[PDB]
Amino acid sequence: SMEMEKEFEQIDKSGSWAAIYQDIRHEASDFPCRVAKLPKNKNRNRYRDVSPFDHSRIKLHQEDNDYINASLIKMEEAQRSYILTQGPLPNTCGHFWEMVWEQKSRGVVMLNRVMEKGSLKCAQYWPQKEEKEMIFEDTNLKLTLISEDIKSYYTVRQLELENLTTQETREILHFHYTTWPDFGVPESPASFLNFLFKVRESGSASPEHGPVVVHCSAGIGRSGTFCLADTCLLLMDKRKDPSSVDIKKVLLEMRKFRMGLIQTADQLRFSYLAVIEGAKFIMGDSSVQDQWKELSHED
Ligand SMILES: O=C(O)C(=O)Nc1sc2c(c1C(=O)O)CCNC2
Ligand SMILES: [Cl-]
Ligand SMILES: [Cl-]
Ligand SMILES: [Cl-]
Ligand SMILES: [Cl-]
Ligand SMILES: [Cl-]
Repeated sequence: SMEMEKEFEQIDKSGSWAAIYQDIRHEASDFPCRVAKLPKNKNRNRYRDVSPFDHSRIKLHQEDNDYINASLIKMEEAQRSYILTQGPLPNTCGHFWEMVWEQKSRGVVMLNRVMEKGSLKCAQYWPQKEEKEMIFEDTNLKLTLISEDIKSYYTVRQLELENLTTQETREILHFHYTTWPDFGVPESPASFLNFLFKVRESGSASPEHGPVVVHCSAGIGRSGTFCLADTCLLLMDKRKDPSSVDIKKVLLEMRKFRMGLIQTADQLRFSYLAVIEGAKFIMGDSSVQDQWKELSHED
């Protein structure tokens, strides 16, 4: 087994996932969020305790107010960036697509549903019907649903985003994980990795494009889990060396760029499981990807 597998077993056998996770919260970076906290930005933040750091926040190219609750997670060694953002609010959906446009993102990963636990965790920021496109008047963008591929626990949407100022259009892919509970974990490593490899294979995360946008309700819990596993698998892939990947150290590196990434100890535990199971594909057993697809019951 791998070094992370033995560590996983030691932490399980001694029941210290809560302790290990609190250790991560204690060591995590603390940087100012002065812009997030400005009075004029109060209604641009979904949660008062979830803010982007000033040093890594995404600036909208607006002259009025450039603030969006969104962070550039720039993983230097992995050579991959992400934008993590909260679920857009009814007044920031225009800001959200403005950011996608200005950052040249081609992929949006959504890990939440619009309604969770009786609560509206995310605005309805993309059109649900081909014939009912959305126009964002404040930012001059048009958004059309082109097609969608609905599977049992996730949906992939092809969207067309148009800058109405210039009439340039871009295809944006929407990867929507629909069965991941807020503050919870996916039903299995298999269905998580099946989704993650769908995102990887789409070409959304190609460096020819801007960073993939990843969001949940707050942009930290499920978003941090997805991003930690993706980066750890990428690092393992570049090195073909599972042993060189220190998962906790990678999470602490990500938390330099946005607070609160991974919100429960069970999500941390799930991260390990996803990485340990994904390593089988990375290290040359490609049949495992077909096993994941079968186990995830996406039909
Ligand atoms: O959606 C996620 O995965 C996530 O991080 N959610 C978060 S993080 C977070 C909250 C929520 C929420 O959804 O209520 C509420 C206030 N504290 C922090
Ligand atoms: Cl202000
Ligand atoms: Cl939804
Ligand atoms: Cl509900
Ligand atoms: Cl909302
Ligand atoms: Cl935290």
